[PDB]
Amino acid sequence: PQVTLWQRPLVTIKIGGQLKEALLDTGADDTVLEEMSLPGRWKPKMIGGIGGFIKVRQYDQILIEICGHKAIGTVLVGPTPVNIIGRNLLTQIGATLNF
Amino acid sequence: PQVTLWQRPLVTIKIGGQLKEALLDTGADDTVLEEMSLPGRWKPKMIGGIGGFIKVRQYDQILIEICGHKAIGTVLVGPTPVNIIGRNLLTQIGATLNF
Ligand SMILES: O=C1N(Cc2ccc3ccccc3c2)[C@H](Cc2ccccc2)[C@H](O)[C@@H](O)[C@@H](Cc2ccccc2)N1Cc1ccc2ccccc2c1
Repeated sequence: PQVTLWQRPLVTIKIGGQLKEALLDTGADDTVLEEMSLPGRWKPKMIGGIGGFIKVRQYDQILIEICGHKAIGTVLVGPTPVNIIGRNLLTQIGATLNF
Repeated sequence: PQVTLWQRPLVTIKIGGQLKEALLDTGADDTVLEEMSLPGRWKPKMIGGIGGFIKVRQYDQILIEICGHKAIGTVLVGPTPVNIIGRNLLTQIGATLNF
């Protein structure tokens, strides 16, 4: 679809058997999810945003379905205020920005 | 232009007679520029990101030219690490997300 940006561009995802909604985010290099149970191992990472740094767990090869589109990739889980889909997964579902 | 997202979607903006590059950010509701001196009167506001919150000054009715398309709106200025064009202006320049 085409998303105009008068609304937050939110979409439904499934990950880990759970249903979430997440923001489509061109400024975010990677995907960050609020606190979740993910099957696997993880690495600690910190990322920085507007107000500072947060510590997240990196999990790799996680399957997500963003609308009816599957992508596999890295997901960071942490204390974000909002679930964010970033450019690592956006490229996989073929998203573009047009003006 | 159609921007694919294998690299950061950065564009050249002209604001207050200065030239700057800024990230096109669909996740961000508003536009936040790094400290820059920009003429007029303003209010303080606090915005929250990942990591937490920064105090910004906000100026309304600022002219921006974003990739050589004009718009006028609110610009927040404050200690952001990257200049962000958010939805408030993305909407005026007609941007859409497509997948
Ligand atoms: O903090 C934000 N980040 C950090 C971010 C997020 C995920 C990441 C994943 C991997 C690596 C880095 C990441 C960084 C990005 C902007 C940004 C990018 C790079 C450096 C600094 C900032 C994001 O693109 C932007 O939409 C929002 C996401 C968000 C939305 C809502 C609530 C929390 C976080 N803001 C706050 C942001 C940005 C601008 C705003 C303007 C007005 C009002 C609120 C604003 C909030």
